[PDB]
This record gives sequence, structure tokens and C-alpha cells, in this order.
Amino acid sequence: CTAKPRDIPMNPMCIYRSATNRRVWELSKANSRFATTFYQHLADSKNDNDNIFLSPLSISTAFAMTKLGACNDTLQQLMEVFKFDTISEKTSDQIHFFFAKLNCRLYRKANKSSKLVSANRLFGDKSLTFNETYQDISELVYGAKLQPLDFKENAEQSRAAINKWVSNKTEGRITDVIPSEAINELTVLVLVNTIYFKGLWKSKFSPENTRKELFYKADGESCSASMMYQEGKFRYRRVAEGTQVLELPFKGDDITMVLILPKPEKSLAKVEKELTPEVLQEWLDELEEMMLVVHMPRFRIEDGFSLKEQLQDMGLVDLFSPEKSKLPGIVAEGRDDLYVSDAFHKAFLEVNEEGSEAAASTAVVIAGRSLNRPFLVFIREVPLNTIIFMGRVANPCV
Repeated sequence: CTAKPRDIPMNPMCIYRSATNRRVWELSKANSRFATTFYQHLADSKNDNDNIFLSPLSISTAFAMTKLGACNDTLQQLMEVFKFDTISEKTSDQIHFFFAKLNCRLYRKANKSSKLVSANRLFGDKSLTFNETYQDISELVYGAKLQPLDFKENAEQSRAAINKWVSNKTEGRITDVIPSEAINELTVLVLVNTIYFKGLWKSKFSPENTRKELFYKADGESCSASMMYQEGKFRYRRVAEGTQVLELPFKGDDITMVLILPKPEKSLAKVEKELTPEVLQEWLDELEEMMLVVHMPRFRIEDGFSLKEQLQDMGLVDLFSPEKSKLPGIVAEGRDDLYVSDAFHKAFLEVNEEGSEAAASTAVVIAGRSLNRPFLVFIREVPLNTIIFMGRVANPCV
């Protein structure tokens, strides 16, 4: 951004290779393929009846930041895993450009509708000499200023410093991205991303009409749930196997939630197993204006988890290997031999008669300490083809 760069600015350090915004659309595409693939995996590691919420977008946005200082294999798996190897061509360095155009259109609205604001940031060790170019590129592309932190003698407050910053950037919604013993005296850097959304229903529900129901859990007893109610014309479509798909657009119609609910008594897993950018575009394409009666619970969910286990299973292995990890572009002089000790994510969703609110954050930490009847949800940026948030609502009660 800054204005409209002819992608003429500089952008060195280790390059891998396997109206041109078509490059950006390709980015979003690859961003989505990662989203679905990750959810699948994440799902595998969670209980089918368990809740789920995240922001695939942020995860790809913190890892793109990390990729900046990557080299060789570590760079390969990063580009491939996050699907960056499906874009225009030879330039592990150019992707950051598109992702800086993408986030640009996303968060920079010459239109003002709903709230969608991101904010990245680095937190390096006060003793180290970080690469100037790396530090400068990050601030330009991802707009991430390198905030000095005392990990060598104050990892605790250092953690507390990061979590706090994030909270600030998540309207208090996100808190505890970095677990208690994550960061330590050996921690070099900690790349972070935050995303915050708040949108008013283009067609709001009526609190009056809302009514408390009785929710039966996978085991034992219920839990009361405030079920909402409204009626109107919405883009909908009962897809194959009786699967329903509905789209609730927020004011501006630029961003809309997308619920997906399998036929009564049918398994959602079968739906999550065959979930894919392709399939998703399919349902979304088959949608059609109609009159209906929408019933959806008034609730909020908060997810949290380490991305290490899953990302390892997808291919991002070298990055977490103290031995094989290659992030030579970060510290110019000081502590070397860096590797991602672990990565964390945390998302929050809230839904009510007035609209929806959701927030998330991802924290990649360098060299530290390692370690109910559902329905699907989606928060997409239509014009941009990006899945901002996603998840599965399994307990409205909460």
C-alpha cells in the first residue's frame, strides 16, 4: 500500500520457487485451501461435538510474516503448506506483496461499513541485533513494528506484555494467546497477528421474538439457550443430502456469515470431511433469494489451541525443528539457531439480535517452551473471497 506500489520496492532474502490483482485472488484462493485443510486437521484433534472457532486468515498472516526470515526447506514447506506455491510465480518474496494488497483491500475500506481491523507486530529480545532489512520489510508489508521485549530476564512480563497488546487490539476479546510457560529466557522473537470484526446484521433479529429453548447435550442434561427468530428473504439453498446453507449478510453486504447445517440426525463430520474451497464455492453458487424463517441461537464461543501439532501433520516440519529450522533472516547478530517453539491461536465469536462480533490472534514464538449438536459457521469477505473466520457451533448454552 502506502499508495499503490508498482511492486517496484525492494524485498530480498532467500527466494524459493516450485489489473494483475488476479495475483491477489489467487492468494485468497490459496488462503482458503489452507483454511479448509487446517480445519479438517484441527477437527480431527477435537471432539465432533466440541465447539470450534478460529481465523484461518490470521494464521496465514502470521506465518507469512514468519516466512520472511525463512530459507531453504523451511521456506519450501512454508510456501507449500500455506499453499503459496499455487500462485503467479517464482517469488517467495512477491507473495508478501499480494498479501499486503489483500490485507490492504480487506482492512482499508474507502467505504466505512462494518468493522474489520487487523494489526501485526513483532516482539524481539532487547539484547539481540535483528536484521534491519527484515525488520523494515515486516513494517512495510505486514505493518509489524518490532517491539523490544526482555525475554532473557523477564519472559513473564514479556508474555504478559504480548497478551496485553493483543487484548488491546481485540477490544478485550482476545486474552491469553500465549500459554503460561510458552516464552522463556531462550525466546528470540514472537511474530503476532490480530484480527477484530464487528458487524450489524443487514437485517436484525427482534429481542422480543427471541425465546429461551432447551438444549440437549451429547451426554446427560440440557442447558437453556436463547433461540432467536426472524423471517425474511435470504440467500439460501438446501444442498445435497438435505444439507441447508444460509447466508446472513452484515450491513454493507461486503461481509456475510454463512451457516451450514446437516440434515436432522445426519453427521456433520461427513460434511467436514468433504469440506473444501471447491465445495464451498459450490454451495455458495447454488444459493438463491427466498423468503424463510430463520432460527439461530444467541451465543458466543471462544476457541484456543496450538497450531504445531496440526501444521506438523500438514508438512510444516522443519520450522519447528531446532535442528532443521532455518530462519537466518531475522537476527543479524546475537543469538542464532532459531526455530518455532510453538504457535498459538485464539478466537472469539458472539452473535445476537444486533449483529455479530468475532476476534482472533495468532502468535508464532521463536525458540521458547513447546507445549452437543453442532453446525458450521463462516465469516467471509465476499468481494475478496477470503474466509476471515470459521468454526462449528456445538453449544449455544455456554
